Amino acid sequence: GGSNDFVYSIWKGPVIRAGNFALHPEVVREEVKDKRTLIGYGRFFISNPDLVDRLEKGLPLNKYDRDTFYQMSAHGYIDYPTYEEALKLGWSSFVKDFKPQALGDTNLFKPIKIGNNELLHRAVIPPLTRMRALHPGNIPNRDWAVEYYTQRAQRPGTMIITEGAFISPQAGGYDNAPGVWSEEQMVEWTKIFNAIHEKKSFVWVQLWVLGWAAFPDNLARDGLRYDSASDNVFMDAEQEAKAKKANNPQHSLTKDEIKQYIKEYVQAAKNSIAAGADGVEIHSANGYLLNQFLDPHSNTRTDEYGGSIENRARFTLEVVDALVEAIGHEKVGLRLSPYGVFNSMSGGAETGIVAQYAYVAGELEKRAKAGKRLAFVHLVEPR
Ligand SMILES: Cc1cc2nc3c(=O)[nH]c(=O)nc-3n(C[C@H](O)[C@H](O)[C@H](O)COP(=O)(O)O)c2cc1C
Repeated sequence: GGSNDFVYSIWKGPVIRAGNFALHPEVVREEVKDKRTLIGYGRFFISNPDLVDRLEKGLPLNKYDRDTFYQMSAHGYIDYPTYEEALKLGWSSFVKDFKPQALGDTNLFKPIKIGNNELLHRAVIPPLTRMRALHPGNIPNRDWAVEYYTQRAQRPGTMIITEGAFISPQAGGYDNAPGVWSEEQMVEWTKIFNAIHEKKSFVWVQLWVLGWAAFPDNLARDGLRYDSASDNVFMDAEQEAKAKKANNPQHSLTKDEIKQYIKEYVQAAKNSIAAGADGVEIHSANGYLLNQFLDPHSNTRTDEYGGSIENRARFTLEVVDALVEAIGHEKVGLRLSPYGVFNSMSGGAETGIVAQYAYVAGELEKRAKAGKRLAFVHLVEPR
């Protein structure tokens, strides 16, 4: 009882759908009929570095392991084999009861242009947190990350959206998540961007700000604030306990701090493109700071950044405008999850959510008509 099709009735640019598309090619085949729709594959791009070639010819794919997702290891990260490599290792099988289809005839493999990049296929690599960044310093993995991103840039002209990169330590909270603010991170990021560029593929950076999803103890350790939209609403009992235990209560953002966050967004974007990135994506989904401001359950502010649909979307659009005026509208994308209830979001329960995100896409399209259209709009499917 939910759909993201309304965005198509409002936003007239490229739309990147993501979620539960790997094991359902009969759905993708219907969804690619729309000429401006791209498909992202999450888990099976971790499980298969050559997933694109397996989607073109209808090859069987490999099983993904749930335990190797957020674990620090080379295992289940860069050890996944190609099709031929999976054949040379014998079998005693791959996936279970599954019927693959060849989408090489569909619209998935006809070229399209997003931003300054010329995609030869419409298979997108969504942002994926692997939790393998070096701590401390939030440095991307020097031993594995380069190889990891290089393996999935196998198909020429493959759009890659990197994992959530903290625009600032203040936007941090995860010790195993890579950053973008410091030069030490920018060296490794430059190496990765080059490694992807040499394979004739493209790389996009997801700008990440945890919000209330951050770990209060990790922030109190570095003398940072545990902040959100409102200070009277919390995630859960654990996040509530960790805040008072570590003597770091949930902080309500003021104007100055918001402007600071925006400045950090701009600096993060310019630093990203200085390292050789194709563009940046604003993560306003999955119950993080921007999404926290968007969602009425998390946003109870009475000031300029809350109280209404126009006010709750002011932050996201502020970041959008800032980045557009910074690096250009062709290097800026947006990530949204209307029906996502992750990190204590409303989702389908709130009857006004569709109106909120319709307002978002509306403002976006209005800016698009003005001559400044974003490269794409990333959507997370209901599940
Ligand atoms: C291990 C893992 C990490 C993820 N990390 C992020 C993330 O950092 N940022 C984001 O926007 N989405 C993230 N996602 C969500 C993906 O963008 C995508 O929606 C998800 O993989 C579901 O796609 P699928 O069911 O087709 O595999 C993550 C998903 C997984 C499984």
